[PDB]
Amino acid sequence: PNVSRTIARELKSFLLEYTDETGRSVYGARIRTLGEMNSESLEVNYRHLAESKAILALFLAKCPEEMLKIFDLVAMEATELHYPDYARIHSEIHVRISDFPTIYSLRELRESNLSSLVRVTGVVTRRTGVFPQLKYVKFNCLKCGSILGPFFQDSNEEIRISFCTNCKSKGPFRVNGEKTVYRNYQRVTLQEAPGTVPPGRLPRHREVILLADLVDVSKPGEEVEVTGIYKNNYDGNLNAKNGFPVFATIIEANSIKRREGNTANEGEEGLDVFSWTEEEEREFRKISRDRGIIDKIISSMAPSIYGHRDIKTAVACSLFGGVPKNVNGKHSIRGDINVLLLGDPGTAKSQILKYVEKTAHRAVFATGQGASAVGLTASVRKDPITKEWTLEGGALVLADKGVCLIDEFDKMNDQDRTSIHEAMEQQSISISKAGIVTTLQARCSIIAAANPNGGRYNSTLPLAQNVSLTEPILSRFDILCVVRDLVDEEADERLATFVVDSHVRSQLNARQRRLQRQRKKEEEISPIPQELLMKYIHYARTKIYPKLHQMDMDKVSRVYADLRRESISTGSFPITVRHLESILRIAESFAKMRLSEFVSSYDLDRAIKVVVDSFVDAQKVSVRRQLRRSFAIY
Amino acid sequence: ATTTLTTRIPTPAIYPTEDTEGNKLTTEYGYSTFIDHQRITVQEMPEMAPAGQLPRSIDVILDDDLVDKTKPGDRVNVVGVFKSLGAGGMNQSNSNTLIGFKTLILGN
Amino acid sequence: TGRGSSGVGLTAAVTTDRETGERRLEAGAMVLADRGVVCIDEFDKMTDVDRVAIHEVMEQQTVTIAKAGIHTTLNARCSVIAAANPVFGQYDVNRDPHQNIALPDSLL
Amino acid sequence: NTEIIKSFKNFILEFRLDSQFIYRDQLRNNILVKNYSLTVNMEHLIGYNEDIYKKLSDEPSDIIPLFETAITQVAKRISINSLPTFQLILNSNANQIPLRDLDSEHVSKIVRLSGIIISTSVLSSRATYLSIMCRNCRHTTSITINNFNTGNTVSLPRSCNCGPDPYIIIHESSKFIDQQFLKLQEIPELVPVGEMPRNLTMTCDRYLTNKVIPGTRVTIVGIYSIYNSKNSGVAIRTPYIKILGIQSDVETVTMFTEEEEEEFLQLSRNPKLYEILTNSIAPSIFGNEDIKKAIVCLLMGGSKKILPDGMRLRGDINVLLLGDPGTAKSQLLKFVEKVSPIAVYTSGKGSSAAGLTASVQRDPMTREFYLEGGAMVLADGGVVCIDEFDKMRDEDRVAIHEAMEQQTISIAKAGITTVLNSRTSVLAAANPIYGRYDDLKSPGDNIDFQTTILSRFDMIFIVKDDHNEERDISIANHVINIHTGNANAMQNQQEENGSEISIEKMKRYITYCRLKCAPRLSPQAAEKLSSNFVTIRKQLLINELESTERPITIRQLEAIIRITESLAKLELSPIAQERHVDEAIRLFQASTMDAAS
Amino acid sequence: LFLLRHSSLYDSFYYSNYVNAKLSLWNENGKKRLHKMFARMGIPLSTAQETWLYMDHSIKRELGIIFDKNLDRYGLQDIIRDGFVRTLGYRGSISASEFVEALTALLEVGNSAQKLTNLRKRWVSNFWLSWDALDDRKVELLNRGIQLAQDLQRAIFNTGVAILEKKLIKHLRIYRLCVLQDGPDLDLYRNPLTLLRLGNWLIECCAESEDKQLLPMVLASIDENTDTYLVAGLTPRYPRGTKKPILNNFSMAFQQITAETDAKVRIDNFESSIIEIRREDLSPFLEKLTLSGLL
Amino acid sequence: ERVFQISFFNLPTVHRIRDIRSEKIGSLLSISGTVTRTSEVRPELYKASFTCDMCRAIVDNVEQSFKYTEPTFCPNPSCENRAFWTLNVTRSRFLDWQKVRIQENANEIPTGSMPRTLDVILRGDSVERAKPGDRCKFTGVEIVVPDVTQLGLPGKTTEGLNSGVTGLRSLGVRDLTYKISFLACHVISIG
Ligand SMILES: Nc1ncnc2c1ncn2[C@@H]1O[C@H](COP(=O)(O)OP(=O)(O)OP(=O)(O)O)[C@@H](O)[C@H]1O
Ligand SMILES: Nc1ncnc2c1ncn2[C@@H]1O[C@H](COP(=O)(O)OP(=O)(O)OP(=O)(O)O)[C@@H](O)[C@H]1O
Repeated sequence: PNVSRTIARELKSFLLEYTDETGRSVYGARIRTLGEMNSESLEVNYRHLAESKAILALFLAKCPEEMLKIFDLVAMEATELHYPDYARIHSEIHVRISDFPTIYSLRELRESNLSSLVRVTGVVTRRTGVFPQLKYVKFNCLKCGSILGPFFQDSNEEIRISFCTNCKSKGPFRVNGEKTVYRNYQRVTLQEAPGTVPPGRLPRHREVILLADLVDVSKPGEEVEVTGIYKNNYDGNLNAKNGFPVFATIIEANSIKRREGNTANEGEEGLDVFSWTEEEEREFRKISRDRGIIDKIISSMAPSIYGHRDIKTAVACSLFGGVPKNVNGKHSIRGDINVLLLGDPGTAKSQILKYVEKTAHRAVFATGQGASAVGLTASVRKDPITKEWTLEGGALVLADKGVCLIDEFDKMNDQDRTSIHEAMEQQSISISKAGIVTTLQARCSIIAAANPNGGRYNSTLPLAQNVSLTEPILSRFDILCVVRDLVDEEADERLATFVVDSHVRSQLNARQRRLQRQRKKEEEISPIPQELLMKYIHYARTKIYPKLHQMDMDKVSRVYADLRRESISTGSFPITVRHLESILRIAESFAKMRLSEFVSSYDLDRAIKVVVDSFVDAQKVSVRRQLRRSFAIY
Repeated sequence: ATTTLTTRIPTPAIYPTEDTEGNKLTTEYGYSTFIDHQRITVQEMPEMAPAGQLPRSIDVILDDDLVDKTKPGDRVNVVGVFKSLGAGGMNQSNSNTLIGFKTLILGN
Repeated sequence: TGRGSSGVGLTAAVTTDRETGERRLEAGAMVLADRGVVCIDEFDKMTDVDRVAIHEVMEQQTVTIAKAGIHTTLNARCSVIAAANPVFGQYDVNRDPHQNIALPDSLL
Repeated sequence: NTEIIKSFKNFILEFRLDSQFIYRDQLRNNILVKNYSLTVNMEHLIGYNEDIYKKLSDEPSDIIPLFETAITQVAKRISINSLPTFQLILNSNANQIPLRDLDSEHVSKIVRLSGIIISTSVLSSRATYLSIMCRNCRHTTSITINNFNTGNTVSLPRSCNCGPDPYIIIHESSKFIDQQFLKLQEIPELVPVGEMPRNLTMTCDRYLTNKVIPGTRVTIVGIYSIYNSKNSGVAIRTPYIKILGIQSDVETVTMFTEEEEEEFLQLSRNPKLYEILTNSIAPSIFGNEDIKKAIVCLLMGGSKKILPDGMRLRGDINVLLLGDPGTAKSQLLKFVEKVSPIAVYTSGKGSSAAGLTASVQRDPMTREFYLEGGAMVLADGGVVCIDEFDKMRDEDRVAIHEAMEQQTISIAKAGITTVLNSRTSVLAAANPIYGRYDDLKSPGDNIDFQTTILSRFDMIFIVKDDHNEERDISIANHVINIHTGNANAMQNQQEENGSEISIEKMKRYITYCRLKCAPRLSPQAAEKLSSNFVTIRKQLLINELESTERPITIRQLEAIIRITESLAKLELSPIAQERHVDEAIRLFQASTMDAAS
Repeated sequence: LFLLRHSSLYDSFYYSNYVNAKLSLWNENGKKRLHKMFARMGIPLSTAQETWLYMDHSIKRELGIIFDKNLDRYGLQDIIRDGFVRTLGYRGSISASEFVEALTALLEVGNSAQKLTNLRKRWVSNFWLSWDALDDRKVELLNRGIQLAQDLQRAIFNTGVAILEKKLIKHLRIYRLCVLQDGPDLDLYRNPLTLLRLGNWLIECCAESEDKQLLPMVLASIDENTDTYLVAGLTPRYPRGTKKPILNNFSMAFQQITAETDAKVRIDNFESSIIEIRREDLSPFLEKLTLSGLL
Repeated sequence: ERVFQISFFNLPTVHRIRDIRSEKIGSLLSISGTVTRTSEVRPELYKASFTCDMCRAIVDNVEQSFKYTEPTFCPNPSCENRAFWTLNVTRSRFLDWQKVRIQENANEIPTGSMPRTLDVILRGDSVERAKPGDRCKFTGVEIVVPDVTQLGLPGKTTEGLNSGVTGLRSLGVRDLTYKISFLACHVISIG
């Protein structure tokens, strides 16, 4: 009709005129910034999702898509006054929708659900590639005009007719070849991810038809969730079952987000919002020019563990990392830093590895049994009947910056350890079993939580007597962080009084008021909480690259080599050309957190006084003499 | 497609009945003549083909005079005419990415 | 070359449908061996499934097979030439001269 | 329209820079030796050719061959009939959007790709000039089908006054072009997040086919048009590239220009090649002089004798590197990969050693068993590189026993039994039983049971760990200069331009020097090595009586003669001498002693 | 924005930020702000031989109809210029703006007291291959300097951004002093023609308002033995408003310090704006300069 | 907005699956058994408003039977009938179902004699209530089902020997066979 023309006018002001949370113009910020990258996306803010939903929910479920087509043409004129001339540049925008209040999954889809907004999860299984789609059908008569305008074709329905508005004969509509733009089209079939499911049963299948600017966002194997509509278009021809009055479902998606974790939130961490422009970026500078930050940050990472310092420092260093630095026509340089935790059965080593999995951006958690040598890296899944022997990755090629686990699968130790110690040595490893000879790229990070046979001091005898590993696979790491406690009165209460208070930690204003309660409960000592702390990590890994000096580096060459001599003349396991490459690397990880690109003097001694003590303390009874050595190094 | 040279109008027929009369047609098979038909693929002599590829192959249609002469594993040397056959591009419509020119050797 | 896939003396019922309605027991490796010689290597570096095949073709001149088709006794006059290596280096003199490869004495 | 034709026949007979009259001066040179092809050059072609491409961008798929009809009409001017049509080859270079922007603004525009070609299909034929018969009315015509929208640009009509579709394809007066469907693969370095690479397809014309082997870097320029195969939702089609010209890098079949070999002969007379390469091969390797010399002789090789009898010798050498972790046996191996003409890198875990050499599978068409895959057949003429020779016991040893020492495999799987050629050269780098204990015990315990692989390789290095207090500090002084500061990248660029050799110069002269000269050693050396061996065996013979067993047998004695033939390929002298051969044993006499201690 | 007709609207992105280094930044806002005016068109591989050669005349017009509405509002008039051009009939259009740029860089690269002789024999020799650049006979050596030039700026900007972020510029009282004690790639600072350009980039980082102390800098660098230290001075600059007579004050002071003690000071280099110093003399150099106010 | 169904339950007599031939057509017979291999949830139609776009396609036609892809009865004006149809998604209510196989119980199997089975369609709110793996009872209406051989790509035993009599309908000469199947209305699981 015509009253929707006013509806577009009425919502447009209802969008841009208001910004929640003390102004600072939020909705005006999303638009101009995703103009500056030219990437065709918009959002819906959560606190005024629902107030933009309340007078529009009855105009959501009644019509979800034609409301969107008239929702789109106002966003052109929204930005057109702001940025002109988005016409010669791709001439096209379409909106997206943020998180929605709905829990349900694939098991619950009724006839009442269709032609409406739906949200559902799953795992992406085997997919196809990218094709072009016609999307603008210029129809062609034979006798009369062979140009009928670039049409508005549907989804997979093959819209055509016999004769209209030219004649009434059986001259079929054909094609010609000019000025028909093409979008792309990528059909991912979906399996239900076997997480929240009443177990012991089968998966179920659906179909997802993506759209133009949503191509190849996901990968074959992670878990995702979609925010699509529920269109049920088919003629009524089916051939695995007989013909019947039956219809098949097709979920046309509208947006996509990634693997989510710790599903307990109420008003945040449901979207990777990740826009740091006026208030956030001004703030992130003044949090970076302070004189105690790297002393404050590593104390602020693990919120709920009162342990010793160095393990937090190394696990701070691991997810920060250095540089996969380039080189000329010569050998490349490892840009990864890999740590190893040795512990006792009963300290908190199994939790810091758990906690870093949430705080990282992407991860995987292959632990314990079942870690097959083909299963971690790439494998070759066989073909169906008219198909070809293709290449399907496993763990590592997904996890670019993540976590594995090798503690002590004693039987399956000799199976896969010949596949992970060539992931670091021959860094970026891939293989050619019975197929193609390619090589993928995987600059992955390894942590591990190995376990000595019994107690932590199973001997005064050295580490080759203690662990069951041999030397070379052990020598790929940087440091063997080891734990210890026998008997201490004051140290035990410093854990014991600490741990019991953690168990004591068991509507628009109220949604805000619960948040301040959620903010105060983390702020007993206020150690810079996780609402902002993870958010600057992701651009501390993708925006800053450090560089070095020369005049301060050569002062540690004798500090290396004279410590190389005492460790070679007296050694359990030796340092080599390997360790010194980690010496300069974990130095510049620290200065990467000053956000500053340089390397100082204040850090190299800090980086040295992490490594040397954490090497020497694992030796023997004869450690009290070596502590008389290291203060000369300091 | 056996006269080896002239592309005549084919006869898409197996056997006719009822010539222009009211007589039930009879056929004398002793005075009807026959011939045989055998295809064989030939690999490459895998010593003089230089090391950049697997062996390739083509095929050859011969006649009765030298059948059963070719045991698999013989250094053979044939000579014949080079010949294409088959309709490429019209016998189906839209014909996209389908060769319709089979290499054949009708030789001796 | 003694690469010991199943096919050293058999067919494995490979027919390829032979133009829609013809099934052929395609000759693997004995139509070439007839009144000739063969040679194969690496006896102990083989699986079990070839060793059962070399049992039959030595006690009997013929193989006979019915895989998904026809029982057929086709004849073969073969003569193998062997090449294997001892296992434990230079251990022939300090131990028994027999069992020095310990492959089954069905062939020895 | 037409007349464009008059804008180009009046354009290529006079375009020149200052008094060289180039395009007639090469077309004349190209009609003579039969190639029938062109290229285009620079800017004004671009300068007004965009002013033609502003009327060619609308359809650069039908009026690209409207160039093609023109140059035949200038061709007959240089003749005075047997005249074929021509083809085009292009050139353009600004950058390389690898595989990202591929549906929006890139249908039928000129694209440039960088890829690694992996798979060739067998040839085929499509026609370009036909003759057509009406059936019962006997019309005769001829249609030419030049450029494409894959098949069916135009069809055959119904009008001859005879019946419907009366048209047939004779084969008496016909020409043919060949296509490929070779497959292209993304260069595996440009888009890393977590993804797997994808692949496209392309065809070509005959006077640019068979110009690529699988396993090379390549660049390519062409169109992004779309076909539609009817062997999946709405009427969707597929992508493919129509290529035009491969202005590749080198082949990496020995034809090239002459100024390349001029400097090579000017370098080869300066007799400092043997010592200057060891500094200039690996600009990132502290010393290691005994190992470094083994690599340059491995890359070039010896010869091959098909001497007037039946048998043959094997002209190749194969080295090993076993030692402690942290002695750069790994990262040295990536360094030989880029410098080789043909190299693969399958260095890990064997990768199903039965499926290393051959694979057969069922087929989508005709359900057949043919040969497809292999790691060796791809890698002929060059060098492979593998590792981990401790924890592979399954099939890795039973797959290389035949693949080495005679280099003549034949697969006896369900289809064929064919002896395909092989002239490969292997390389490996394993670990002993955690290194130190094999250098602190009886000298056994290297391979778990068998030494029979160890007799099949000749050259073996056994590195170790010293503690010399002056050589480490230099190394600790070395690697900080190469890590950060990149000052030796400014230093080695300063000793490059008069003294050293970069990477792109080493590759090009190795394929030249191997494929030209053919050495032979002098009979004066025959007394030299014979007197050498009898005490070498005796030095072994005095060791066995002391109850010391293990391994030396006679393959090494016929391996030293390939080693002394190797530097004769380096100097490109058709003989071999005594200061030649005394330095050669000086490499191997050094590796005889470590076979004992 | 230079060398456009020869090439690289890509590496214009650096020296567009040079022009925004003339405005109020060196990296921060521009690496957002450039992305309104630039990546509007993705910059191709084949037709970019035609689009930023030919139909950038649709876009030079478009900047011509962008900056006319950036004229009464922005008013930054360092971009539109009259200039001059020439052509050769064919072989592209080459103006004289970019042409002087190739001649500078090609003069630079293109190659006791025992090192200075083998350093002085270089600069005469590489001079010589620039003098014959004025024929048509040099074509495939003409582009050699061109591809040399668009890395040298990428080389020189690589360290200019370093010495900013080090924050070692100190306004003591009169001037600002900076001593590049050590960084990477020190070799490209022996030949003095690069140094005035480094100052030419460095005089424009301080070309903001600065409504007091319009005094240029004095830098310092060393590559070779005995601390040669080819120290130099610059000129102050005007933001297109010379009314005051500002030539130089340093050469008057350069006569003074050279007249004092002759304790290994040298003026053997030709231009008076460059001298040498010893390492233990640069610190009593400035103490003689912070009191001798001769402006 | 109102759509109903009729749910009987608790007839006295409970049979087994081997007792269903002659009198059991159109009857009501409670049946026990155990269930295996469910399937998914798709929608059905039972009524449409599709019509041809000849003049006006707003004819709510009838007879959504087992071959219901042709609404061709009583067009609106004097127009062209059975010329088209447009099954809109906007006006015809649907109902959701799943197809399951059952199997005979373990305390009745005489010998190991390849225990036979049959299939059953459940169509109301009965959807996703038969959890696979329990001794279950059912409603009871028995039903036959054909295949009409629609416009799709296709059109040992002497099956359809009955169907050779079923030739010569007004549409094309073929053989329409049959198979006994089951329609339910109401589930229970005592056990
Ligand atoms: N210092 C500590 N602070 C808080 N909680 C702790 C501490 N040490 C242990 N715990 C608690 O003890 C529980 C037992 O897990 P624990 O970390 O001991 O496993 P683990 O011994 O590390 O396992 P694994 O040996 O497999 O790594 C944890 O859930 C953790 O909450
Ligand atoms: N002799 C050497 N000269 C220069 N660099 C060396 C040398 N030996 C080792 N390196 C350096 O070691 C660095 C990392 O190599 P890496 O530690 O992976 O060796 P590795 O693979 O552990 O040795 P191995 O193969 O014996 O296990 C490389 O950057 C390389 O430059």
